[PDB]
Amino acid sequence: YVIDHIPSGQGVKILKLFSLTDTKQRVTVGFNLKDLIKVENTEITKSQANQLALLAPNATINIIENFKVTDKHSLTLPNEVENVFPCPNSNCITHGEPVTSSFSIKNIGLKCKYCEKTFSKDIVT
Amino acid sequence: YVIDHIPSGQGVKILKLFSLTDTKQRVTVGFNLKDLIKVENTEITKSQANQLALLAPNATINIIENFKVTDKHSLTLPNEVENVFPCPNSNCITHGEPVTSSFSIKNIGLKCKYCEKTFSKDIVT
Amino acid sequence: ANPLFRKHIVSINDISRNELELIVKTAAKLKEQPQPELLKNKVIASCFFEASTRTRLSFETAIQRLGGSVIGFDNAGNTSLAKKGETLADSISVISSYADAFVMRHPQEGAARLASEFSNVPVINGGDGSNQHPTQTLLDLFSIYETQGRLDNLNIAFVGDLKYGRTVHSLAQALAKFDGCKFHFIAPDALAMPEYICDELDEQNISYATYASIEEVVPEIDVLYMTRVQKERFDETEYQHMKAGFILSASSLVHAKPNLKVLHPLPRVDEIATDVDKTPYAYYFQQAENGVYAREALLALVLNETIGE
Amino acid sequence: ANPLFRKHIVSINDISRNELELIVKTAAKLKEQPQPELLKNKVIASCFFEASTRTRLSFETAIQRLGGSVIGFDNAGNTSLAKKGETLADSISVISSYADAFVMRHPQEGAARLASEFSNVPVINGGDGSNQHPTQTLLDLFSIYETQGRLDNLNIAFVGDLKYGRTVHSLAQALAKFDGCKFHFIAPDALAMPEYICDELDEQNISYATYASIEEVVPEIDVLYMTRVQKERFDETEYQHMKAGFILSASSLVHAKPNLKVLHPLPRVDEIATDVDKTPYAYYFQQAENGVYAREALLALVLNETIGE
Amino acid sequence: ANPLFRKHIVSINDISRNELELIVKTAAKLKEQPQPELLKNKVIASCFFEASTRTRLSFETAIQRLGGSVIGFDNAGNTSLAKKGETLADSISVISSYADAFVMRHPQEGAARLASEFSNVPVINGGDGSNQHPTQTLLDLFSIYETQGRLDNLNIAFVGDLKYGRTVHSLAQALAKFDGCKFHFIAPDALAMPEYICDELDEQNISYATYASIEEVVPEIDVLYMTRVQKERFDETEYQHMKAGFILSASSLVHAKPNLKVLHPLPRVDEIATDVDKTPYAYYFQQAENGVYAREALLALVLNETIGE
Amino acid sequence: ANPLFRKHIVSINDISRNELELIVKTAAKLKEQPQPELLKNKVIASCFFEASTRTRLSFETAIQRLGGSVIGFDNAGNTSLAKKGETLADSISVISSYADAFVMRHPQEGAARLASEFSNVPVINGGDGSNQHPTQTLLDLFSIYETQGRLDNLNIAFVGDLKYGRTVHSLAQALAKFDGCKFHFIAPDALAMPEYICDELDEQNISYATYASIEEVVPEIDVLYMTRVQKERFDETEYQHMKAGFILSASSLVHAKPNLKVLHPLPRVDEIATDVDKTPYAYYFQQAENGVYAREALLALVLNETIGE
Ligand SMILES: [Zn+2]
Ligand SMILES: [Zn+2]
Repeated sequence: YVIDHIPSGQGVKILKLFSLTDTKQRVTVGFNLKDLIKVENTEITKSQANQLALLAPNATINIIENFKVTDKHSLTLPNEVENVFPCPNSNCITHGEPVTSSFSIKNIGLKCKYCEKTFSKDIVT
Repeated sequence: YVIDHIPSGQGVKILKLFSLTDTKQRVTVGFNLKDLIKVENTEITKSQANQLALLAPNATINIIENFKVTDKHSLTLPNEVENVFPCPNSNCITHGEPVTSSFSIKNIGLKCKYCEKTFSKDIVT
Repeated sequence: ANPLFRKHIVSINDISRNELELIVKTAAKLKEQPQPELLKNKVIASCFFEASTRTRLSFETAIQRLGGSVIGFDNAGNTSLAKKGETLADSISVISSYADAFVMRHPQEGAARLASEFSNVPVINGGDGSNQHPTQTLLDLFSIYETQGRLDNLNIAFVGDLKYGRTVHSLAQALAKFDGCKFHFIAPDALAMPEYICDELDEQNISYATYASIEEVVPEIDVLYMTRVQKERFDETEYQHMKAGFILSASSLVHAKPNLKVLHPLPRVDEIATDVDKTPYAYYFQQAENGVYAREALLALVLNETIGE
Repeated sequence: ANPLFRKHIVSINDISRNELELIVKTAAKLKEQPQPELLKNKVIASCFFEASTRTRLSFETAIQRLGGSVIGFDNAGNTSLAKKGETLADSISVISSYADAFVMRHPQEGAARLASEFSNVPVINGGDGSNQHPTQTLLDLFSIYETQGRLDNLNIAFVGDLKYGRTVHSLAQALAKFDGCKFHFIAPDALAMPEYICDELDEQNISYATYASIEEVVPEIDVLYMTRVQKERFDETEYQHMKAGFILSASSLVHAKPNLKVLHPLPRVDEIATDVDKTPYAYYFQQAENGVYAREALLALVLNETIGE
Repeated sequence: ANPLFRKHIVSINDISRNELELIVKTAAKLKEQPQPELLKNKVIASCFFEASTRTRLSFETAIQRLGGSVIGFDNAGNTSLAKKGETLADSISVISSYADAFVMRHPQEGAARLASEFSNVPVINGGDGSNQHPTQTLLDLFSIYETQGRLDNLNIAFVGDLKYGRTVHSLAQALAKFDGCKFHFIAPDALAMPEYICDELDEQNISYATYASIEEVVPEIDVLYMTRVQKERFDETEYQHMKAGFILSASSLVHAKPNLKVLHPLPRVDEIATDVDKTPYAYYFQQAENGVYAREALLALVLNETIGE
Repeated sequence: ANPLFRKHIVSINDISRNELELIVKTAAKLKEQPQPELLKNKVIASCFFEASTRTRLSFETAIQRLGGSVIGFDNAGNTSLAKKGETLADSISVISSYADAFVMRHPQEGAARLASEFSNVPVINGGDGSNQHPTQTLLDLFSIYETQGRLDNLNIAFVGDLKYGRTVHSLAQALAKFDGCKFHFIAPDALAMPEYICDELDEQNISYATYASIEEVVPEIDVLYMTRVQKERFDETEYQHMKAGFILSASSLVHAKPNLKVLHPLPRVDEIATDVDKTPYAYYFQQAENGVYAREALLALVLNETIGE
C-alpha cells in the first residue's frame, strides 16, 4: 500500500508513532512535494487505516496489488486511538505504568479510557 | 547529499535524532535493501557528517552536485556528540534542564560534559 | 444471575438505570433484613492508597457485616508498596491473588480501571483521584430512594460548588438515567454546573434551572443536596462575601415539604448549621450510615449470582 | 502430632528436609481443598514492626482463610510500643499473651528468637533484619514443588545479587538439604555467592557453578530465581554497566525447556522485563499467591496436632 | 594577570600543575600575611543546595576574611527555590546577578558546569554530587605543601575506601600532575583504587603499589591520607571483620618519619583513634582550617588580576 | 530631607507618584555610581518568616552593597520566634530594637503595618500574605523606567492570572498614579482583572481593554508583564486547555516594536518559553537583578536624609 496527501512535517510522525519501519518488508518515504509513504508487501484494513486520520486529516490511502491501484481508502475519524498519544493529564495512572494509551473520539474531542477526562484533539498533539 | 550503507532499523533513528526532515528542501528515504537517505539541496561538512558515525558505524556518505557524485566522505568517530543522546546517569543535571547533551568520545567510551561520568558506547543507545 | 455478577465497578457511567435500581433494592434488604453469611469464607482486599476514613470504615463494616474478612491498608505512607520503580500493576496483581474482590482508593485518575485489567478478581472503585467515586453516588441514590420511595420524578436541589463537585456530577448524571427529575442549582456564578453536564441533561430530557437562593426553592424541593464550598476556590474577600448565601439553617427550612431530606456527602463545617441536625429533614448522618448498606449490596451482587431474602 | 506442632518457626536452619517437605505437601493439600475452620476461634497476632505489605497481607489472608482472627499492626510508625526505655521482651510478653500464635517482622536480627523466649505461644518469624525470612523460602519451595513435582534433583539458577540477597541464601540452604540439585550462579563478579554458603554446599554434596549470562544456562534449567540488582553496593557508573547482563526478557527464554519457571520474591522493577509476564515460564505472581498457602500450612501445622485432611 | 583570573573553578581536571602551585602559594601568603581588603566591596553568593557545614563555614570565613560580603543559603529545604518546574538554570541566572562570584554545592553531578553557563560571574564548585569537589583537593594539596615544603617527590599513603573515595581520586590525580610521588594504597580487596585511576597514574609515570597494612608502610611515608570506610559498603559481618586493619592508632605511628603528617578529610569516627590527635603527626584539624585559606586563594585569584604581598 | 526619610514602607497605596519617581531615579543613580558606604555602621534586620529566596538575597545584597550589615532569618521553620503564645508584636519589639531598619516578610496580611507600630525603626514590607509586596512593584517600575526612559504614557500589557495576581494589581495601581498609560489585559475569562481594580483605573482616568491573545497586541505594546497561570484555580482538564493561550514564545514577538520588554516577577515555569531568553525583548533576568538597586534606593532614601550623589 501507499499513503498520499500527508502534511509536510506530520508525515515523519507516522513512521515513528506507528512503527512502520519494523518489518523485513521494504518501506519508502518522501518528504516535501506534502509527505508520502510506500509500504512493500504488507496488508492493512480500512479499520487500521483510520488510526492515521488524527495526524493527517485529509489523506488518500491507495493500495498496490500487482504494480497498479486496486482500492482507494479515504480516512474518517475512528472510535478509538490505541497507544498513539500520551494522556495530557499529568496525574493519569497511564503514565508510569505497563498499559497502552487509549482515547475515545467524540467539537472533535479525545476521552481517556483511564482517567476519563476529555481533551481537544489538538491538545493531545 | 546521500547517505549509504546504513543498518536497517538504525536508519529511521537518524531522521529523528538529527531532524533531517526539517527544511523546505526535499528528502527521501528507503528502509531495507540496509536503510538509505537522500537530501535535496542542503550542504554538510565532513565535520558534521561524523555525528552520525555513532549509529551507523561503517556507512558511506556520497554527495550530489550536478546529478552525479563529486565527493565521498567516509565517517570516523568525532570528538564530540552534541545533543543526540541523553545521559544514562539519572542524577545528572542535564535532565530537567535547558541544556544540550554532550559527550567526549574516548574501548570506545562516551564521557558526559556535565556529570563527567563515562559510559560504554552501547549503554548510551 | 444478576447483571453485576463478577463485574468490575469502576464508573457510575457504566451502571445502568436497572442496575442502579437493583443496587438500591439490594441495599434495602441487607439493611432491613441482614444476611451475615452472604460472604462467608470470602476474603475482601481493602486497599486505600489515599486515606479516606469515612469510606474505608464503611466498606470494612460492609464486608464483615456480610461475613467476610478484610485485609489491606489505610494509606500508602504506612506501606512498603509501590515504592521506586515498582508498578501499581504489579501491586494489584499480587494483592488481587490474595482476595476474592479488590476494593481500592487511589490519588490518580484511572487507577481503578488499570486495577481491573490486572486483577482476576472483581475490583470496586473506592475513588480514583478527581475521576469516579461510584459507591458515594450509590449511597446517595439509596438514601434518596429509601426516604422518597422512588428515584423517578423527584425535585432535587444541588447547592454549593457545582463546578468541581464530582459528587454532584455523578448524582446528577445518575438521576438523569431516570424519569422526570427536575434539578435546581444554587451556587456562586464562579461555581456553576459544568456546561458538559448540562448537555448530558439536555440529551436526557431533564429540567434544570439556576436560582439565587436556597430558600427560594425549598417549597418545591424533595431532596436538598449540599456540597462543600471550599476556601481554595477564591481568595479571602471573595469567600467571606459569597459564603453567606450558601449556608443552610433551620430557618431556611421553614417552608419545607414534610418529605424533604437534607443530604450532604460529608464532611461538613459551616455549610450546614447545627440547628438543622434536630430538624425532621436532616438525613446526612443516616446517609453516611447508608454507605455500609450500599457497599454491602455492591459486594454482594458482585460475588453472588443471585441474592435471596 | 506432626513434627511442627507447637514449634517456633525462627530459622530455615532448624527446619529439616522432612519438615520442609511436609510443609509444601500441606500447602498443596490446603490449596486443593481449603479447610476454612482449622483456626476457628483462634486469634493470631500479626505484628510488623517493620512494614512488609506483600508479606503482611499474605499472612493475614492465610489466617483468615483458615477461620482465624487477626490483631496487631503494620509498621512501628503508628505503635506506642518499644518507645523510650521499654523492652521488646516486655512488648512481646504482653502481646503474645493476647494471642494463640505470634507472627512478627522486625528490623533487628535475632528478634524472632528473643520473641520465642518471651512468648508462651508459638512465634513465626515473618522476618528479622538481614537474618531470616523463613516463610518466603517456604513459599519459594512450595512453588518449585508445585511446578516441578519434587524438590530433589532439580537444576536451579539464581540471578542477581547473590552476595547480600538473603532470600537466595536460605533457598539454596533449604534445597541443599534435599538430593542432587545442581545450582547455577549468575551474578556480577562483585556479588558472587558468598564463600560460606559455598562451603555449606560442598558439605551437603551439591554441585554449583558460575556462569556469565542468564541465556547460557536457560536450556538446562528448571527454576530461574531472579533477584534485584540494587545500586547501593555500586555507584551510578557501575550499575548502568553491570545491570544489562542480569535483566531477564522474553528473548532470553527462547531456548527454555517447557517446565521452566521464573521466580522472583518481588518486587521486581526492571530485572524482569514486562514481556516475560505473558510467557509460559513466568511464575512470580503465582509465587506471590502461593505465599498464602505456604503460610496457611505452617500456621496449620504449628497449631493443629494433625491436619485431618 | 594570573591564569585563573575571571575563570570558573569546576574540576580539578581543568587545573594544571602551575595553577595548583599558584593556588597553594597564594593560600600560604593569605594564611601567613592576611589581606583583609582583597574583596572589599565584593559580594559573594554562597548557595548550598545540599547541606555541607564544614565546607560552607569554610567558604563563608574565607569570603569575610578577605573583606567580602556573603549572601545565600545552607540547604534547599529552607529555600523557596528550584521548586516545581523552576529550573536550576533560572535560579543561577538570578542569584548570579546579585553577586560577583557564585559558590555552590549541589546534589547533582554537573551542576557547577551548568551554573558556569548561566552565570556572567565566576562560579566556584563547592561540590557537585559524586563528581567534583575541587576546593577539598586544594586544601589537601595546600596542607601537603605547607607541611612538606614541596609537592614533588613525596611518599603518599592512601588508606580506606579507595574505590568510592572521590577525595582520593582527585588528590591522587592532582599529585600525579607533579614529579616523583610514589603512592601506597591500603584498602580492602573490595575497595581498591579504580582501574581507570591507575591507568592515569601509569600514563603519568607514577609509582603505586598495594599493601596489606598501614604499619608496613609507615617508615617510608611522608603523608598518610585516611578516608572513611563506610558501613553501607558491606553488611555487618563484613564490616566488623574488615574494619580492624584500616584503623590508625598512635602505636601505628611508632616508626613514623619525623615529617609525617596524618590527613583525613573529615568527618572521622573510629577510623583514626583519639590517641593520634596528641601525636606530632596529626594534621587533620589544621588541614580543615586550611580550607579557609585555600578557598581564600581561589576566590582571590578568580577576582583579582594580580595579588601582592 | 527627602520625602521618604525615616518613613515606613508598608503599602504601594501610601507611596505617591513623586515618591515612586524618586525611588526609580535613585535606583538608576545608584546602579550607575554605587555608594558602598551609605549604610556604613548600619545594622539591618532581614526577617523572613516566610521563605522568599530571590527576595531575601535581593535585599541582603542591597544592604551589603551599601556597606551595611545583616541580621535575621530566612524561614520561620528554624526560628524559636512567635511559638506557642508569643506575639509577633513582642517579637518585632525585640528584634527591631537590635537594628536600624527592619525588613520583614510574613504569611499574614497586615503584618508589616503591625510591625511599624512596634518598631522604633523604619520597617520595609518585604511581603505580607496576599496584601502587599512593595519592593517587587518598585523593582518593576524601575525596570520599566530603565528601558522606556519614563513611566508616563506607556502601553503596558499584563498577561496570565489577573484575578489573584497581586503583583499585577499593585503595578497597575502604581502606574495608574502616572499619566496616560493604557493597559492591555490578556487572561482567561475566569481570571479577568478584578472589578475593583478597574474602578480605581476609571477614577485615575486610565484606559484599559481586554484582548484574547498575546500576539494581538504585541506591536502596540512597550511592556509585557507576564505572570504565571497557576492550576489551583482550575482542575486538570481546565488548565491544559486554558494554558496554551497564555504562553509566550519567540514566535509571539515577531511583530514586536524594538523597545518592547518582557517582564516576569519570577519564577517562570512554562509561561515564557526558553526561546524568548535570547530574544532582544527579554528583561526578566535584568528585572530580577534590578531588585537589588530598587531595594538599595529605598533603604538609602529611608535611612539617609539626602543622597549626596
Ligand atoms: Zn488519562
Ligand atoms: Zn551526565
